[PDB]
This record gives sequence, structure tokens and C-alpha cells, in this order.
Amino acid sequence: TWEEMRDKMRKWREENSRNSEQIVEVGEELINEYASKLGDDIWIIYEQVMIAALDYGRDDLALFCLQELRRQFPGSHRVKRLTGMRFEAMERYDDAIQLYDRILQEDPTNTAARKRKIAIRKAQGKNVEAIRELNEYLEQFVGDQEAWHELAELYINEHDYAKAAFCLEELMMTNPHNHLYCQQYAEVKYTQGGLENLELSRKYFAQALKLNNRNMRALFGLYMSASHIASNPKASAKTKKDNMKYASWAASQINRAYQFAGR
Amino acid sequence: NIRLWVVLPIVIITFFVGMIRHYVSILLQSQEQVSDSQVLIRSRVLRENGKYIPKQSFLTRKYYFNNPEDGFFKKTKMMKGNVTNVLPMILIGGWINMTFSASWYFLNVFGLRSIYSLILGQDNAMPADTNKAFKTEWEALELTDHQWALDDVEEELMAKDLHFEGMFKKELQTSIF
Amino acid sequence: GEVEISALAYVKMCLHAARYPHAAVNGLFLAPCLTDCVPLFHSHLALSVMLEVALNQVDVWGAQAGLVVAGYYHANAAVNDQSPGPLALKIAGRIAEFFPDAVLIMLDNQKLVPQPRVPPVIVLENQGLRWVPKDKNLVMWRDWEESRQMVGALLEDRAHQHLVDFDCHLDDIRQDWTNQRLN
Amino acid sequence: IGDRFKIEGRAVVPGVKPQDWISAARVLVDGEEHVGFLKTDGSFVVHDIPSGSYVVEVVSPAYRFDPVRVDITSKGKMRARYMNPMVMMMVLPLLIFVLL
Amino acid sequence: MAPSLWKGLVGIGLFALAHAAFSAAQHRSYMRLTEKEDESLPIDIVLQTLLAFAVTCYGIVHIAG
Amino acid sequence: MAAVVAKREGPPFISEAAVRGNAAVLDYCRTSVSALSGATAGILGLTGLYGFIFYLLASVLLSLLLILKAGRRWNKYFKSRRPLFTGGLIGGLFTYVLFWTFLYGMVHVY
Repeated sequence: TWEEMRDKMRKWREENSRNSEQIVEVGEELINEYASKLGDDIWIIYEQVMIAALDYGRDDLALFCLQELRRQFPGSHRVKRLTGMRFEAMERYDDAIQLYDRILQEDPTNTAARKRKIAIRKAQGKNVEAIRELNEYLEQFVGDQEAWHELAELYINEHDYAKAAFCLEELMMTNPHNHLYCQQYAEVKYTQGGLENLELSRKYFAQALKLNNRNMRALFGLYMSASHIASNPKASAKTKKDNMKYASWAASQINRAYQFAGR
Repeated sequence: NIRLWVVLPIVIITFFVGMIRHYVSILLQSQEQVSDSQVLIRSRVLRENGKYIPKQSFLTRKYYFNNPEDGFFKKTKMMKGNVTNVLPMILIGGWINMTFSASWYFLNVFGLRSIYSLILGQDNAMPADTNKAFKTEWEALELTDHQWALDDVEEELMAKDLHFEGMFKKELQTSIF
Repeated sequence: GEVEISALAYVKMCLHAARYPHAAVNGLFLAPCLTDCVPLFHSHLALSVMLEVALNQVDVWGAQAGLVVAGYYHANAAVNDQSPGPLALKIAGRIAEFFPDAVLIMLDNQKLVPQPRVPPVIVLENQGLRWVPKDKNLVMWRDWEESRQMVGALLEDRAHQHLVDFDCHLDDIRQDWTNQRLN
Repeated sequence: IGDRFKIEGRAVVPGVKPQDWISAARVLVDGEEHVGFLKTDGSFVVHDIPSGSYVVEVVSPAYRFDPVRVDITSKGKMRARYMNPMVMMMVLPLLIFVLL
Repeated sequence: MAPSLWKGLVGIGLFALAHAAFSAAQHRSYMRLTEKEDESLPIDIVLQTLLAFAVTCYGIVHIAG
Repeated sequence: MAAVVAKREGPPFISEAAVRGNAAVLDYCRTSVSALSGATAGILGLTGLYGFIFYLLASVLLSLLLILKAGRRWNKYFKSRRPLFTGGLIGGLFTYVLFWTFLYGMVHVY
């Protein structure tokens, strides 16, 4: 194998990305080319580049190696998951319902199926119903509130800000080192803004700003956090002037930023 | 003389125990409760994190806890394989006995740790939770409303370091440029 | 007013909108005289913080251009999404002070499953701040042939990300605020 | 004659090998250096030994032969007279309990 | 060190071990078999021993990973 | 996906996972140590008291190789400094001599 490319794709896949159209194109090409030089890995390996067609849809070879697996897969729910994926590709919405809901009647594990289920219920933009669904389902779900993250994303897209920043917090907790996610929940309360907002928000915001000494987003972030959230013109010039000296401190690092920008 | 012809049995037993490990591994290889358990883990983790959680967030979680814990407690209101793994010792014992210094049993007791390590290149080998939840949660929520004050305090302590340290942050960014 | 801007900006905007896997993004549009635009950011994508810095970058880069603030050429999600949201609503409402003659733009987004190349350029004039769909003649894709040609090109060329933004400068501190070069 | 006397009496023959006994015949006192048989069958018979007593015996590599004591009377009165797995298993149960 | 070179030098260590095996064969042979017990550590053998030790060293080194 | 563009140009603080990782690295290192120990044993065949001495020297070279992985990161990319070098090889010493045990191949150990 071009084991260089082998590990490269192991990573790319493992990187858990979705910029797979042309990249994964080259990939699946090389897969079809040197699966011989590959061996056991292909057992799911090409799948990665393959699942690009899942999006992309060079469905001929896709379904072909797919059935190759569906046989090699000696008939398990995972091939059925690929099957729900294809029914999606086939736009077989209610037929995908048939298939997926059936697997449910058989296997309850991969809510990724149900993920697509709600995602289809609202795929065209029916967000509200499938959203209440996703609510009861996260209630059924237990784990990667990353899921619940995107859920709340839709929610605060509908301005469900309260529970939104709530979950933002909860997540960052589950992500004890949620540096960029600190930035996120920071920006969440920013979108909120406000006094107690200012407190918790700028707290996490600068906490990471420090923690991410490269997060210039967070720079202006905790900055405006203090500078505006509670700081509405009624701001108390004791604490306002204190945070304003700190804002000058920001601005000093910012003149330095303009300098390193000259650099 | 006959040295090796009996010696090699050592390596025999070695790879044999190797087979025991790997094979027997394959052999041992040969939902509502789960979701609830996941929730219980999350709750314990929540207590564990507490300190990281900010006081406003802690308070909101504390309100959720007070409503539950009581609510949570309300909601959650043979030797076959051992003998199997053991008997092989006796089988090999009788085997080597027929295959009779004591270095046999010696190296037998000996090799295990090192070998198995290098062998794999690795080791090669409901109501009570509810009550605990109510009790612990209510104590934990008091402990972490104090942790919560500490979480918020972090902001204030951080503030001065961050304020002065902003020029140093610019330096750090430029260094990581 | 009659204006022919380089929709190559909005072209790449929608290109990433798909590229961001069929994902809706943030997008702006303004100039002293409409020549280009700016896909603002990636998705639901201008915070009180970020929208604030947006206006900041606006005053500056348009000060860096002597420009005239107009509004947002952004990207919704639905297969044929043309109506705005309370987000885009307040966007246009605030931008009503930015410029005199508020209008709106539209395009289909069926690429949720698909990977399209159709010329979707549509115009809905925000008359009285209400995006009343102008005469479909006004809702046109100028050089729709060359338009879809360059579209499929950048698609295959993957140049959807060949441009940068202050949000890219945000999504990456050192990143450029426009990728002001030809890409 | 007691002072030198025969060798017989309530005799007996365990292993006397029909037509084969005296083949490799052994019977005596070490001692009372003389053989005693009766070839017509081999039936142990000797003579000429002092009185008092002596034990005598009959032997050959055949699988049935033996001794008998004889007490000789000056009166000539014929007198006489006559698991590795187990260790390993003990080791194993203790080791299993220790691992447990 | 290089990982392919790591496996190779580990094999080289085993090979030096076997060389020493034949060497010790000849040594004990001279000692008892040849009844010439002056079979001290052959300078060649001692040098091979040190070299094998160093081979093992660099081996584990690359074997860090 | 969610925070797709996150793209962490750096992971979080040192983690006990990787700590244990480097630790077991040192473990298998000590394994190789005991190996070379029995090796040198055979190279000399001696159960002589100088045995444990060469074993000491070995562990010395072990800490020295640890040094060879320096990168100036003595504490930096390798949390502690001293106790790491203090690699508690006692039991494997047993192993090492057990290694030395097979070294007996010439005449040595009974």
C-alpha cells in the first residue's frame, strides 16, 4: 500500500471531517486502485472515502461495494444504517421510514438513524416539530450532548436562549477543558448580554482567553463582555472604570496585535 | 546432553500460556437501565466537576438538584469460568509431572508478568443508587454552591492576571505566530 | 438603483454554503457603489460580540475602502429558501439606516442531499423595508450562462473556501479578513 | 547319630519342580556343609550333622522356596520350628483464592 | 532510531546472541571436550557481547515509540 | 460538525492517559532492560556478585537513555524530573535475574 496515503486517510477519516468531495474522491479512487495492496483494512476502510458519495452520490460503485459489504456484513444493523443512508440518497423518505423504523423494531441502538429521522422530518425546514422530537429524544439520548449542542443551536436560532446557554455551560462542564467551547458559551451569553450574563460570560471568556493565549476572538470577546453586557451606560464607573483600565489593557495587547500584524 | 530436549518444554509452556490468554480471550468473547446508568454517571460527574461550574450555573443546577435527588431517589426506588481457568493449571501440572530441577514449575510461576507483557506487547489480559443520589446530591449541592462561589471567584482572581498579562498574551500570540 | 456587482463574492458564499456541507452561512453586501460583497461567517454567525465586531470591521474596512454601508448578502438553508428570518429581519432593519434603498436577494439550496449548479440569483426589493418580490425580470441571473459556468468551476475547483473573512480572521486569528486577492 | 544326624522328618517341598527340582539344587545349613535332597524326586534329605539345632533352607532361582529351623536332640528326637497432580492442585486453589 | 532499523537491529542483537551461542559452544568445547580449560572469554567474544549490549540499547531506544 | 470549524491547533493540558502512556513506555523499557540484563549475564555466565553490579550499570544506562530523550523537556513534555528516573525496577530485577536465569545456558545456575 501507499501506506503514506493509508495513514493519511486513516487520519483524515479519523479527523472526523466532511470536506470529503474531492479529497475523498481521490481517496476512494486510490481505494479502488490498491485495495489489493490494502488488505484487511478495506473491511471498512474505503468506507470513509466511500461515505463521501453518501453525500456525493457516485452511487453506482457506492451501492456496489455497499452490497459487497452488505453480504460481507453478514446482515447486521450497520449495513442497515448504510441502507437508511441510501434511502436518503434515494430520497425514499417514507421508505427510509420503513427501513429505519423497522431496524428500530429490531435494534434500538443507533439513533443516528433516528438522527436522520428527525433531520428528515425537518430537513426542508420543519424545525419546530422535529425539534420537540429532538427534545424528547435527547431525553431518550444520554451521551454526546454535542448532539444536544446542535439541538440548542437550533433552539437559540429560535432564540431559546435560556436553556441554550444552560446547555452551553453543561457541555463545557462535560468538556472540563472546553476552551473553544468556553469561547462558544461566552458568545452565547454575548448574544444574550446583560449583568449576570456579563459576570458568567466574561468569566469563562477571559478564562479561556488566558487559557487560549492565541484566541484573539476571545480577546475582543471577554473585552466586549465587560465593555457592554452589564456596562450599559448606567454602568457603575467604579467597576466600569476598573474594567475600563482592563479594557485599556486589552487595547494595549491590541496595539501589540496591530504590531504583530505589521509582523 | 539431553539438556535442550527437555529444556524447550519451557518455551512450549510459554507460548502455551500465550494461547491460553489470547484464545481464552476469544472464548470469553465466544437499554432503559443503560440510559438510567448513564444519567447516574452524569450526575456523579456533575458533582465531580462542580468547582468548574460557575455559581449562576451551579445555582440553576442546584435548583434542578433540589427538585430531584428526591425525585431521583423516587424514580430509582457461578464459579464455572473460575474453575475453568483454574483446572488448566492442574492439567499442565500432571502433564509436566509426566514430563519430569523443578525449573519447570519455577519458570512457570516466573515468566508470566514479563512474558505476557511483551507477549501482547501489552497486558494481553437500583434503590441504593437512588438513596445515595438524594443524600449525596443534597450534600454535594451545598458543597458545590461553595465550589460555585469559587468558580465565579476564579473570574475575579483571573481578572488582574489577565489584565496585566494581556501584553504577555500578545507576546504569546506573536511567539505562536 | 441599478447596480451590477461582482457576485463572485456571493458566488463563493453559496459555494461554501454547500461546501460547509450544504450548510447555511453568514453573508454581507455593501460598497460606496455596489461592486462586491462579503460572506460574513459560517452559520448563525454574528454574535453580539461577533456582530459588534462585524460593524467594527465595517466601519474600518469600508473606511479602508471609502465605502457605503448597505446590508447583508447572506445564505439561508431551505431547498429554495428565499424568505428572511428574525435574524435577517433585524439585519435589514438596522441596515435601513446604512443605505437608502433596501432590497433583498434569494437563491435555492436544495443541495441538502444534492450538489447543484443551477443559477439561483433572485431579487426581492425591500420596498418600505418589506422584501416585496420585485418583478421577476429584476429577479435575474446576469450572464447566467457564465454565472453557472464559473459556479461549476469553483465547485470542482473547490474554491468555495478560496476567500477569507474577518470571521475567517475570527475562525482563525491570523486569517485574512477578506482574502482580498483574486480568491 | 545326633553328633552327626540325618536330614528329614516332617519335611515339605514348596517348589520342587517335577523332574526339575534338583536342577540348581540348594538346601543346607551354611554351615552344615552338605546338600540334602532325594533325586528320585529331590526330596530334601541329608545326614551327618551335630545335635543341638540348626536352621536349614532350600533355594534356587525358582519362585517358591524357603527356610525352616530344625532343633536336633541328642535323643535324636526330630525337632524343628518355623500425586504430583495433588501437590499441584493444592498449590492451584490457594493461588486462585489469592488472585480473587 | 529508525523503526525499521529498530526491528533490524533487534534481529542483529538476536544474531549476536546466536554467534555468542556458537562461541560458548566452542569455548566449553575447548574447556572440557578439548580438556583445555584455558578457554577464557575470547576477546572477540567479549567485544561481541559489549556490541550486542549496545545494539539492545539503541534497539530499546528506537523501540520507545 | 458541531463546532466544525473548532480545529483545535493544540490539545488540552497534559492528560493522565498520555501520562500512563509514557509510563508503560518506561515499563516496556525496563522490560528490554531485564532482557539486556539476562543478555549480559549470558555474556559472562556469572552468577557472581558482580551480576547485580552490571544490573545497576544497566539501569544507569536506562536513565541515561531517558536522558537521551531530552528535548530540554525534563519536566516540560515529561511531567516530573526525578521520580521518572527513579524507575522502581525492583521486581523486574527479579525478572532480570530470571533473565540471567536462562543465561545459565552455558553451565551457570544450579
